[PDB]
Amino acid sequence: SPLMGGFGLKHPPPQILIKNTPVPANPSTTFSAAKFASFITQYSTGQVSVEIEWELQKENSKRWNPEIQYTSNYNKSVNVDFTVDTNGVYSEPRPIGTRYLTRNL
Amino acid sequence: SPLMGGFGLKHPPPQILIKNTPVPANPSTTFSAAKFASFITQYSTGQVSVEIEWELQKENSKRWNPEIQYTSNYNKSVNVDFTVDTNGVYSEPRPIGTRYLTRNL
Repeated sequence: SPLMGGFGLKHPPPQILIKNTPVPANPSTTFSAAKFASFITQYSTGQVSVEIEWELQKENSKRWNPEIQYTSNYNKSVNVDFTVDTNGVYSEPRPIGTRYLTRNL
Repeated sequence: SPLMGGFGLKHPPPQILIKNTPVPANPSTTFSAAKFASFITQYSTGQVSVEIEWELQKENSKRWNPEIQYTSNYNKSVNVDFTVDTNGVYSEPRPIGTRYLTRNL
């Protein structure tokens, strides 16, 4: 298991490597065997999509009393948590773990 | 709708009426046209089972931030809520409603 948490994979999802192809600028009309150092300055943009399918493991508990669950504070506040501000900046207020339900040993 | 809350039914679940059959005590060996007033004092006990099937209506919300949910207090206490005491007496600490999720108008 990875010590920062997560899924240890011998074959992880692969690296996806991307690069702008070099478009050279105006070459000299005489030949030079040196490599090109002058390129057209360019960048690229676009959209990227990732679609992961997850397999769930459902609770099968016979516990009587209710369990501790992650809830939002339903009191008045200036900013709603996990939303944007007045300046349009998204923020995350706290780290949300994943151990809220209970199982016996 | 019933004003104490619930399901208005023109044909509700029917009344289930139960009664111990009168077993008379020792009658006189001469006939008397009066009704019996002396019975063997008896009671009955047993088990009763009710099995209601409910139809659920699942949430289909596109809400981003988390919703208010009924949780148990996960702090230290003398008695766990909705359990028995040291004397074995079950209690309910508070009324639990049913409106915790949200839908738009």
